[PDB]
Amino acid sequence: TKKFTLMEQTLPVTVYEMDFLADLMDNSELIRNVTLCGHLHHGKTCFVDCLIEQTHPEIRKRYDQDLCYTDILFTEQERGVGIKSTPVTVVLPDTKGKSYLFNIMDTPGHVNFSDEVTAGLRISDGVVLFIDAAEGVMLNTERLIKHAVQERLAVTVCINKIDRLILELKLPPTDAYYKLRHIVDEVNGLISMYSTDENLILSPLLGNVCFSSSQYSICFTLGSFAKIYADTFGDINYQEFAKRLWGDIYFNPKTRKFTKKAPTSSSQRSFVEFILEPLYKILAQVVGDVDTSLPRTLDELGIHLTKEELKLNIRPLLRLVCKKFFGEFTGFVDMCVQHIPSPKVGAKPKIEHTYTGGVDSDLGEAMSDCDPDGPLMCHTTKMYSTDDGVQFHAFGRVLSGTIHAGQPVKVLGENYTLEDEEDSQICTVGRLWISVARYHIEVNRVPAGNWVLIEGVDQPIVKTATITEPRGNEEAQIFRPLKFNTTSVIKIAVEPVNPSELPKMLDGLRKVNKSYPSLTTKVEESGEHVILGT
Amino acid sequence: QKEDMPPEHVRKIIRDHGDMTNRKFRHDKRVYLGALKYMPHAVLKLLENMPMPWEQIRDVPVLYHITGAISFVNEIPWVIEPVYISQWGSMWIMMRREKRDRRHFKRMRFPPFDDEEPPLDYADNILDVEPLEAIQLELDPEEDAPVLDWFYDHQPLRDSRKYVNGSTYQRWQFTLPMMSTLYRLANQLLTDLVDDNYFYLFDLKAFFTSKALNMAIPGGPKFEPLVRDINLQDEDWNEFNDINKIIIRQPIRTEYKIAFPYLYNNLPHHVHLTWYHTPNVVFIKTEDPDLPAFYFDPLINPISHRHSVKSQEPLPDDDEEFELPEFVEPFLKDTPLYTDNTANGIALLWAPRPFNLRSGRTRRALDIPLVKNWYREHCPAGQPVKVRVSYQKLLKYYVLNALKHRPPKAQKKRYLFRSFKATKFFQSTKLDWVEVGLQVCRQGY
Amino acid sequence: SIGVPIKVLHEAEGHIVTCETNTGEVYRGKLIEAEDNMNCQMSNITVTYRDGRVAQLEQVYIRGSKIRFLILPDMLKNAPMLKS
Amino acid sequence: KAHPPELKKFMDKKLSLKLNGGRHVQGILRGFDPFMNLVIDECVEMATSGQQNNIGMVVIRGNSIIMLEALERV
Amino acid sequence: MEPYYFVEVQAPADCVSAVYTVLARRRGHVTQDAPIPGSPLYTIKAFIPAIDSFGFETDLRTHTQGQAFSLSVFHHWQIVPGDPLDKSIVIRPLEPQ
Amino acid sequence: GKSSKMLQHIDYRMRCILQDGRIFIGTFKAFDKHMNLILCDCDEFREKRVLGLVLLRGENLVSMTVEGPPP
RNA sequence: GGCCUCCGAACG
RNA sequence: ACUCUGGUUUCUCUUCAGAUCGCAUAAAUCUUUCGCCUUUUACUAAAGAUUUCCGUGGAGAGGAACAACUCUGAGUCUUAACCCAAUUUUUUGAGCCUUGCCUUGGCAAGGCUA
Repeated sequence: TKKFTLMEQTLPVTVYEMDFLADLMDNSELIRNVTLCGHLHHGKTCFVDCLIEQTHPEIRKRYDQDLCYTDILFTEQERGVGIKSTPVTVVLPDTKGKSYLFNIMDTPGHVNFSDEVTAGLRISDGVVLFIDAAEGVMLNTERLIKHAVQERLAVTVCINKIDRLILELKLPPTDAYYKLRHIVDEVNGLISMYSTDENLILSPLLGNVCFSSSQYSICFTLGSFAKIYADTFGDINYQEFAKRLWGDIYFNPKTRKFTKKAPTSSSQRSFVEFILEPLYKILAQVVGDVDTSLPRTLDELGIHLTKEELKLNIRPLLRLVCKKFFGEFTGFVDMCVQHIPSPKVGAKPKIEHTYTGGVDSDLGEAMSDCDPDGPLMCHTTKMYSTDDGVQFHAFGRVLSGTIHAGQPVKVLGENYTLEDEEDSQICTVGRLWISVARYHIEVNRVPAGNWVLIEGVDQPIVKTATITEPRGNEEAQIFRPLKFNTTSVIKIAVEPVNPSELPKMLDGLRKVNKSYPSLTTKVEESGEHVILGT
Repeated sequence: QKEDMPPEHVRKIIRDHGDMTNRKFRHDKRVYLGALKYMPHAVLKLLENMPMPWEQIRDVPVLYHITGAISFVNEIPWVIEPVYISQWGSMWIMMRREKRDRRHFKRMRFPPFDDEEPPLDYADNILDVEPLEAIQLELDPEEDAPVLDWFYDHQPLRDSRKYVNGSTYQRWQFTLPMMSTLYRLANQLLTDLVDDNYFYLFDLKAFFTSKALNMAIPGGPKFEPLVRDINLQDEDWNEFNDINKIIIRQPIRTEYKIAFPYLYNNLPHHVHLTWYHTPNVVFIKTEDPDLPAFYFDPLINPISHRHSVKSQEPLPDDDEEFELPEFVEPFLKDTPLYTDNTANGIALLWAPRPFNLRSGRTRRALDIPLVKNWYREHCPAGQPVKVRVSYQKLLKYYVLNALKHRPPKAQKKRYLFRSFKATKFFQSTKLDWVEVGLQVCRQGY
Repeated sequence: SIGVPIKVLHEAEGHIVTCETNTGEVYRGKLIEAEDNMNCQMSNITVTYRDGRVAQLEQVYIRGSKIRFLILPDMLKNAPMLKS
Repeated sequence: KAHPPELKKFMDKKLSLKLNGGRHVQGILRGFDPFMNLVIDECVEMATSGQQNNIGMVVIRGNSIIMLEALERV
Repeated sequence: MEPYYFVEVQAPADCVSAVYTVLARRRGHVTQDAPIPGSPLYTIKAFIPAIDSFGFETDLRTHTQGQAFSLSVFHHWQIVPGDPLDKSIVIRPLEPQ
Repeated sequence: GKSSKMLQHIDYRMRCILQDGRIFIGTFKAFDKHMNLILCDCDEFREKRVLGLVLLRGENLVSMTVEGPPP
């Protein structure tokens, strides 16, 4: 046996109903999806480990091992990234009080793996970036910013390991606000420096960036800090608070008097005092001040722990303290829905720049497909291996229609066209699969507007192939494939040692090429099989 | 319940009448045949009794046979903490200071046998007077004083707030200054820096990868041909796979094929490899105990704003009227800079496994209180040939024990050595390494 | 600081809901926004008067104190708010 | 608390204001307070007989408003 | 025509000079070198030929003693030193040119 | 003091009486200080109609009584 | 640019 | 702010631990490959499956030692200075008339108010 990884066969989560969450994501428009990458190997999975850790009741303790589910890719993910990106979805509440359905797919940091991460990013209508506070923006952030700018997809700046980079380097608050302000100046400078409109408006007050730390797993933002500080005292200030939260201002003795210009002797900036002051002091309350100041700061912050829990160790008490203070997810969903567009509003330009034929009967078929239902048109994403290596499930985007179990669908190929489709063939959907953390939910019929996995399409599915209704629906089926934004360089020709292994090498090359659409398997004129990758 | 008998009565009486033989031990003959018939009692007892040079003390309770045949000493290793590892390593630092001094060395050696007639009863004089030797560590700037009181002990903390609070060993606990002075005295001995990629691509999964691919490294252990027998090749297969005229750039770097299992296609069977890069983090080194909390590393911010951009809504009315500070605007009043060794604790945030563990649980001081192997991993050229190959031999034993793994299967029961006291067998008592060890020597004779 | 039914009212934002004021007019449609005082801003409303006549109105916003009750979809009855 | 209702989407928009007792007025919203008092420009009262009269800019108390309705797309 | 792989590298000054010596050993003509701020972390992007870029990361991290974390990608193209079809080009199979 | 008076009646079937004479019956899952009623599978009496999940405001409520055990 | 298998005791 | 609930270390016995590593973890047996070899024990160094030592972990039960130290979930957990309510409840405005239905009682609808 010894299957590589188990993506299914897990228990349910806490405060999550399959009825309410499934029909809620497949019914209203509050559902959305995105993928957060940014810099390569900047602790992207750690975010999904924090969200899934706050969702499911059983989560791996950070002290024992990584919070991610065990037996995932084995040394592939254990060494770094590995998975060319896998989809996941969960229901995350928001700071406004209303929950939401968010599908987040972690992305690898490797070059070609980032190209496949963009190929998978062509499905969702939005993307977030993971930028470590230490290294700032990496090459994967620049290339991902160029590919995301060319894709016209909304991106959300997300800072990772903020308290880890500032705590390990012992950065002062002035160099923390100035350094982070320089990183945001480079993010907005590259976004506005890319092309088209400057309306992105990347900034902490605009809610485009979220300051988080993977060491203590503390996710915060402007509205999150204003909601926590206002929740403690002065809850009447919410919008006017976060708007005046940082900016350039000082806190003047008049009670609140915020100085826009001049030092006014108060502080170098308002975000340093009112933001970095309770932040860095919370991290400083541990370590040397951990045992000493625990009753004073813990009693002042209202947090409490058991005698054995508080005496556990430095880092477990730090992640547990951040869980007892900033552990509530606020800026992620609040800053998400405020950034990520709705399904229709983000779908219309996406369907305009995605499918070939637009306008009537095609974009109109997709426009009418958005809210109520589609006329059975499935524009996928990709296909990954199942729990067994025999078959492979197709994890893809559904543009229109409610996929029914066993219902036929017309799936075209790459070179196939709407006028004449040679590769178009009907197929039945065995079972629907929704990927949530380490498990998956099988459904018979999944309505339109959700990216899910299905079975029954293996051989006719090659790379990215959209499915259409068996009725012969016209007007631009088989949506255009995603561009990897890279050129094939490395060519590795593999030949079987035994001559009888030729069919195993051909079939293994077909299934391997379908498992990694980024690579290109081309048979040489001399008869050898050569591979091409970035 | 088993109670401790008088040591001089059972010890002196048993061992006194035991070796006399004649008609007193005539019935004890077979009992002595059982004593000599049991090897592991004296081996595990003597090896289990290790007062160590780091302290000066006596040994522990032991069960001496009611017939005077032999005894056994059951003592758990009871490894204390990295402060204890810093007590042994501190004895190594002070031992190095004594090595630099004393221009005229000592003799030592001298196995005082001279054939054999030391049937020494002088243990009574060992009870009379005491050497009061070893120890000799006075170093502390009013810091390690609690660890100085815990420097030499069989049970470092008898009873306290943070402690094991057991008979011998239990879950460890300590305070912040114990970690401070622990990293101080431990920092005086051999200490490891941050891991990052320096600790990788060398041993553990890397060594298992080198042994799997059966290829040498820039120095290190060596294993075997493994699955490969002698030679397997073909004239048509070599001409198809390779080429007489091909591209030549680099001379096939072995390190490139090591970390890349796709680069070397020869015998990719049962290989644990492909650990990609590292986190590539940066740990700020310590400095003199001065202020401020920021070490002022090179930064040079890009001219701060320099006419870049600003926020929105710069209206003073909505600003001063946007908040009502009815409570304290900051979290709490404090000085989170130098307060309570915030620099020493901040440096303690990144610490090795023994130091970063804070309060410990248990460890074996008779098995692995040695960090020297990892310190010897990837040794520079500062050592001679024989020392380099010897380091490759130490890494060869560590790589053998590492690659051996373990089948942690089930076991029957423990305590069976101590469970032999259920019926009448022996009687324990508090004894010393000279008294109990000398009794084991008489049990050998 | 916010009641559980009010939090459910926040969770129900974005679904087709039915509202009846203190004067008896029935308003059914999607709920755009909901406040702590039960101010409801809605879209695509089909009005039912006390006489039975109906009409179509694009945008309405109702005072919180003037609402007799609200009708929410059954999708919210399972969780998160179920507690013993 | 003291959260003012958000009319910022209805600002400078023609409104249809239903009042208790069969009273109906229409006009443009010039602002609001936390007490739901409305400043309505060009307010026209709808009589029960169907006749219209322009009463000008007026203040409308939030107590008596059953529902406020917008006649434009916001 | 072949692409030119650019590799951004993170390392101290000594490992940056050693990285320049490695690129010189591979005859790579780099991109730029800068003392990356926010922490004294030297970051140097490198323009390099794709043919000589094999094993650049392995030998880079190996020569840096567990440092100099870098990443490469295809950038632009190289026009090659000269035109093919030369009668005197053939010298020896093992000897590089 | 105990405050369980409203906490006892959770999940029970409750017959509600309004100020205008209407009668609401539904599974009572929640309340608040404002007397906001949460009625699952609620019905209206005056004539019976199917309501479903209904959130009733506390200003129009008069009295309540236990209809029966939870379904 | 480095890699250093070695390693004996009885009986007979 | 009242009351019922009522705790810590050590020593044994019985189960479970193909475990996220029982952190720096030893030895033996057999099927073979190999090393040198004049036969054996020992022995050179790799694979596999069969195991033991030093340990060690979880649960339950039985003991002593300061135990009278304190925790515990809940139980109706009965308080006066001063200024205030125009969207949720103790400073907040309802009634009358007429018609139809119901055995009446009563219910539904419309109108009237100032």
